[PDB]
Amino acid sequence: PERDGLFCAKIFGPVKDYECLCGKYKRLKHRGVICEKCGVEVALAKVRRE
Amino acid sequence: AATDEVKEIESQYASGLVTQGEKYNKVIDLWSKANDEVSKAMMANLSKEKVVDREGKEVDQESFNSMYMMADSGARGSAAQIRQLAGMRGLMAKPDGSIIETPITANFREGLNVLQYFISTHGARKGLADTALKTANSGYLTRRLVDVAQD
Amino acid sequence: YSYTEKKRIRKDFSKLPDVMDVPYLLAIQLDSYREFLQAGATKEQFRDVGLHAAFKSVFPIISYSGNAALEYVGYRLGEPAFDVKECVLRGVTFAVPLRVKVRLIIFDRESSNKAIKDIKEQEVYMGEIPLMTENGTFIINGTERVIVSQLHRSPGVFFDHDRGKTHSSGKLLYSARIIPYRGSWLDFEFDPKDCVFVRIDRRRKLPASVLLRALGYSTEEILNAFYATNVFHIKGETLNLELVPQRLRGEVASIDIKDGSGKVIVEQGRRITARHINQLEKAGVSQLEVPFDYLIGRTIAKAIVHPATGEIIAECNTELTLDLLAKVAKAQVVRIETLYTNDIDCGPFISDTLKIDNTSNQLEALVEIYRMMRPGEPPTKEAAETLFGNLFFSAERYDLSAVGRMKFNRRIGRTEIEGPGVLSKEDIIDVLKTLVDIRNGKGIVDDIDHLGNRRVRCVGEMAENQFRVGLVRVERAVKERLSMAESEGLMPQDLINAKPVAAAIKEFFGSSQLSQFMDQNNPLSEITHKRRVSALGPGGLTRERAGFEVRDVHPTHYGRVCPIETPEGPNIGLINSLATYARTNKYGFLESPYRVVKDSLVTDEIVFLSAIEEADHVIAQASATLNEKGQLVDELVAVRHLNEFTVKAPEDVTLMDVSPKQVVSVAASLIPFLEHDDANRALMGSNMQRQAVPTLRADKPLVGTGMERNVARDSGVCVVARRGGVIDSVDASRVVVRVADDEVETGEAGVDIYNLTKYTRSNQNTCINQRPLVSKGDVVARGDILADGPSTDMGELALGQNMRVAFMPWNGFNFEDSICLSERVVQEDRFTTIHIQELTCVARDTKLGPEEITADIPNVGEAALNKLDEAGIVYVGAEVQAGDILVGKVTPKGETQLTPEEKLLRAIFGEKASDVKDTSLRVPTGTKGTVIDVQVFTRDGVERDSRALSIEKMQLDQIRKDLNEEFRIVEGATFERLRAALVGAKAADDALNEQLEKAQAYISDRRQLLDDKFEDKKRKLQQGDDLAPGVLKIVKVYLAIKRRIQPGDKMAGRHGNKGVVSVIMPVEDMPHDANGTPVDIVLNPLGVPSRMNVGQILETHLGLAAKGLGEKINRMLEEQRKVAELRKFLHEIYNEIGGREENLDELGDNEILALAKNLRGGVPMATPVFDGAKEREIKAMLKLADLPESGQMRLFDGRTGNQFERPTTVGYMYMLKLNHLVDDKMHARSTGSYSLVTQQPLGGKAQFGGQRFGEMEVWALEAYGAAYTLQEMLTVKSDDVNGRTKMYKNIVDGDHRMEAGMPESFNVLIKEIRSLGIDIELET
Amino acid sequence: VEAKQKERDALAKAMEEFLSRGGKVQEIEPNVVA
Ligand SMILES: [Zn+2]
Repeated sequence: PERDGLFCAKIFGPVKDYECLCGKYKRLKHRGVICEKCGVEVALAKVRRE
Repeated sequence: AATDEVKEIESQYASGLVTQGEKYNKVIDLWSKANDEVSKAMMANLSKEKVVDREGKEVDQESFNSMYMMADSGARGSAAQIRQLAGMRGLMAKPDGSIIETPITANFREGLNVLQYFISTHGARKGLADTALKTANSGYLTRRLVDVAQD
Repeated sequence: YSYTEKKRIRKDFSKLPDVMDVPYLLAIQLDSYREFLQAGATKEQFRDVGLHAAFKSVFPIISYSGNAALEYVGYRLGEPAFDVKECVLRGVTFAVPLRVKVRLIIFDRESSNKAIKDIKEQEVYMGEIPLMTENGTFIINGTERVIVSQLHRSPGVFFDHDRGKTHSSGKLLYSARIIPYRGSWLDFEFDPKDCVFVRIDRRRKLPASVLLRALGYSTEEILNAFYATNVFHIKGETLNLELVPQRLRGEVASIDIKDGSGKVIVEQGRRITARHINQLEKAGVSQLEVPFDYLIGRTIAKAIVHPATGEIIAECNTELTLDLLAKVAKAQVVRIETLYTNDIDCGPFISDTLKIDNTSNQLEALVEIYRMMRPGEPPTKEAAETLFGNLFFSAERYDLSAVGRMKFNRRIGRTEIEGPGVLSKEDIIDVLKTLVDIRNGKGIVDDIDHLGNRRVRCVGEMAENQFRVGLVRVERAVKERLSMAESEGLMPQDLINAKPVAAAIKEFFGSSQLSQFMDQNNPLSEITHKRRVSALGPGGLTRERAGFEVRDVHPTHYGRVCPIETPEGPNIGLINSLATYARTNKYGFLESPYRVVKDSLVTDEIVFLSAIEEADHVIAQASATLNEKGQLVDELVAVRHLNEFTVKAPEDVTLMDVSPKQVVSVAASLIPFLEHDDANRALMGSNMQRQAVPTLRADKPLVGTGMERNVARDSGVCVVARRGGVIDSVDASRVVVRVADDEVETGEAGVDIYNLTKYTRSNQNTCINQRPLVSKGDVVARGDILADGPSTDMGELALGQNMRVAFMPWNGFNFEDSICLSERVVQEDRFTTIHIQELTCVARDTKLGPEEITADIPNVGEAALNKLDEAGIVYVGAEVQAGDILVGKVTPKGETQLTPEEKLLRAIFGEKASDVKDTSLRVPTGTKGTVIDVQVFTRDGVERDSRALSIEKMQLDQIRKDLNEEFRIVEGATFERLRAALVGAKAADDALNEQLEKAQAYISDRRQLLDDKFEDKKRKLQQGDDLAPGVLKIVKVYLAIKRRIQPGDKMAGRHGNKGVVSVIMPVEDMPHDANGTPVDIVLNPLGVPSRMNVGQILETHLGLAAKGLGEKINRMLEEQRKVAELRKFLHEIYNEIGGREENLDELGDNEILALAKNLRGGVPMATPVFDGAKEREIKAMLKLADLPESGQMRLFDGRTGNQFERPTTVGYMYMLKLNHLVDDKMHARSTGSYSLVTQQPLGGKAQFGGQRFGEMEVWALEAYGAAYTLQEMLTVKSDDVNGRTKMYKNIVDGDHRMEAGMPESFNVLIKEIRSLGIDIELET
Repeated sequence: VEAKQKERDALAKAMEEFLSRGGKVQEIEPNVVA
């Protein structure tokens, strides 16, 4: 999915666990960091339900 | 004797003396009178169904057959269920609101005909309707009845 | 005498002789399909209802503001090219085209014979025909689905009481529910305040005067003709009244009617009796004088407009008052039109309904019916008139058959049975006269629980309605497309569209509730699912709409509707069944035949009698004393005349029953001793027999009813013989028979192939197969049984098996109604069953990477790779264990975001980093069996697997083998015919040469016929089938589980005694008699007093007698006696009191040995349902075979060894096997994948979910005073994030702390509540 | 019901009169689209 939509990653979160929308950060360390290309926060797969 | 009596009832109804309601009330209480009469007669011949003697001619006691044992124990069923098995079956009533005047002249041991089984199937389908709707009605009432009493 | 009766004859006990043979069971759907399809007909087809009647009502059309016409002579049926055994294994769903010839005739739009351009051509195939088989079923996309006879309400108007709490009155009239066949549902409700108001679906209540003025009838004429017919005049003594003696009957006259020239009739204050009525009749005085006070209570019919005054002095349908009578007197009115109503006569409710709401104009009724349809819109007269015409008069989206007009004519009274299909205002006049006659009290009210008020439909009428809807949709589309087109500019084929009728015939069988899946687990289910009469579906009453109205029966169902056949659960009463001898009418009415009897003799002809004449005629009983002279010996019999049982005279009756098995359906009639059982447990036993499963060794039933061979004959799984003759060779895959010279044509004499059904899959995942029961070198007859299906043996229905059965509560194993088996049933494999389990795996194509059947699958061990080949499919007949990979399916993946633990465990073992996952399907828990075959479907023009090549090459060599064997048998028949022809006068010569050339032409024609048949088979097996879009290959593997007897299986008999087996108890723990045969399955003696069926004891006594006679004939065959002793043994068997003897006919060498070898395993009985075997013949059969007469055997204790001081009862009970096992219901799940809306587990991860822990479960949990498990089962077992992790860590580490935490259910609730913007905060 | 039957009978009579009054039948192909 893209940004600014029903399944957006900037507003809600990632569709997978510990990944970003553009696919730049795939690690496990950062939990409250924001990417530079996309304005999303990398977190768990349960943060779509928060 | 009750068939001769209901033939007398039909002849005095066709002759033009009484209406339908009087003879209808007459048959729906005299057939039940014959029903509990043959029921207590069934209790009598089920209680006195034993021929034993010890150094004597005759001696009467309780019967040594399984029907009288299950009637006196009363585990599952009652005394009104063996009337369908041995004596007169009873008077199943129509589901519309009336009662059928013709009796059950046969029983389950000798063998019923088509007509008495057709009388019995109406009460059977009515009882199946009550047992099918009663579970849903009891659930529908208890879903609010325990819901108000959860405090 | 059939050939199957020589091997097995049944000892009947019918004291009444059989007067009518059992008719065809599935003939109703057969001739309904023949009427709707019209496959075999002449050039002049029938004018009945069907596809032709639906096409002829629409296909003549006229273009709006133009000139166009479409004519047709008929259609052409398609040829079914798809074989049934190849479409159940390929998925063609029996496709059949249907082409029609349309004649596009143009005109000059001048209503003359000018510019007649006719184009007669054949159109495209309008959809696909279902093309059902002769058995009565059709395949819908792999599976077999059947139709159900919709027992909805009959088309017409009914008038019932319907006393409910909404009326709040003792005597009230219900609403007249006008029920058409399709669309235009109108209502007519009677208001309690002497009024009538019609109703609609979405509109409000409307008066009947507005409805009459919208239909066309004026309010004044309707109010005049509704109440009475009386005119009032002003002549003589200031008034002139027309005296009617019928209206004044029973009315208390409070005034003086002394007119009649000095002759007083009734004085003031005298009640009118029959003497005053006779005095008025003998007088004949039509003019009487009443005072002016009596005219105040009367109501006028029409408006009084005097021509001398020029103004309206009295309104239409208004009451007369003291000033209004003076105005009518001073206006010089000659004739006054008013209604006359009395208290003893009918109440004037129609005038009070017409006088309400000031409805007297046609434009007011038009705008009222426009606001009722489209409220708040532009009120136009033409648009509202067109809407009313399309709703009532026109047939646009409204189809009514002739049976509704026939029922309306039977209700309101008419000499013509056939009526018009379109509704008119005259029918509204008849229904208003009928409702005011019902409100008057004359006549009898209709019963909604009657057989006449519930019509039994079929697939033909609903299919014709759906085809008519699709055809008028296609006609509207063609009229919209050909609006601005021309004759030379457009095309007749391009203007028509076969797509809406194809979509309609798709949704009629795919998404319809009436076309449900056929219960093919048992042949009883197969023959009863056609004969189901359900009230649900479209245009009917559902489960919550039943109530106490349609769940009850009326005694007019004598031989029509069987109430001892309905599925148990949430729906009993509204889903009914069809009786045995009940035959439907041409009008879809349920009728039953009856024997016409005169006052002295008994007639021979039988007439099918309807239900409307049985309420007036007398119906006697066939179970009466007959002295072989055609008269009743008794002077009083239980008869019925006015739909109620009573006593009558033998010289007064006119009709009687044909057979006692005409009232029961085919489900319950297979249970013996129906007259000794109650209908509740007989219904339960019939339901478990309908839900039965076949067995391994089909043992014949001991106590039979006689119709077992009949229900094996009408079943489509059996092999019926078309032509008789000798049998050449018998094989388990196919059988062939020879054709005699009598019933054969000139060319192609011997041609008879019969492909036996191999082990394929049924609908309830059970195996079906055909077993031959004939030999080599025997003659058969027409309709003979060659190979029997599942749960059928040697020509008769043989569902289960039999074993020694006693009635004793033994050690609590048969505790309440439970079962205790023995080791013989597991050591001989008697009641074991084998299920075929399906596993449908797909091989789709994704956008990131395609999938294929590749054997090189990662994460596959040695035990999984040893079973599958280089293709990827396990071989034919391999042992499949629990947790085995069967199909090959590798799916790719990209950007999986793998963890360091996964790459660490991948680098430790040294395996390659495979980015393609393995999503191959496996078996569920508890399935460990052997596969039998695998069916593969590929797309057209795609890569094929080598296993698919092996499957198609095996299928083609099997097809070529059966083609070669049928070519061999037909060339052997031709050579033996030629050899039988040449021996006659061998020693003219031109004839022999001619016959040899004709035989050479015949065998070359057969050779080229098998060549084109092989070409058709190759072009149908090499091509691709229509599958789901996005699928490359569809595989399905058929796994067969060899299930045995396990502790906990379901076991019920035939009289509704449900039970579960306990354990595998050995053969010694059961009590044994002195003969040497210990009892096997011991039952409880509570089934006879509690459940009201004593047929258990009679059936087990006849089973004991039949096993005694079987052991006697077995030791007689062992003792090597002569055939004279065997025929004397059969003579002393077949000469009882009941039934008849059929001895001294069979030959000793062949037929006696055949009946010995086919009756050594038990003998069947033949008992009717209501005049069956009496007890004295059973006492004779018990006493003739060295058995006790009351079943009072003397048994020996196997456990303790003490002698019983009481005689016991043993015998044989023929029980059934159920589809209520443990393996299909077992859910094995410890941890399951949680859901998406909450953290609750569910299926889909190759593991079945748990049960519903709803409201009643947690209510019973907090029924006790506890609180810790209520939150433990709610925050640990489900609805948490880290609570399950910390609790599992506390379980593993050992120490417990019981931290509270925070569940996710509160998070889902606070998100769903804050989605509406609600302030929720915590104080703390 | 009766009106559609009368229209069908009138159309059949008109088609029979057109076929017997000089008109012919144009046999188009079974699979042809404009
Ligand atoms: Zn990023």
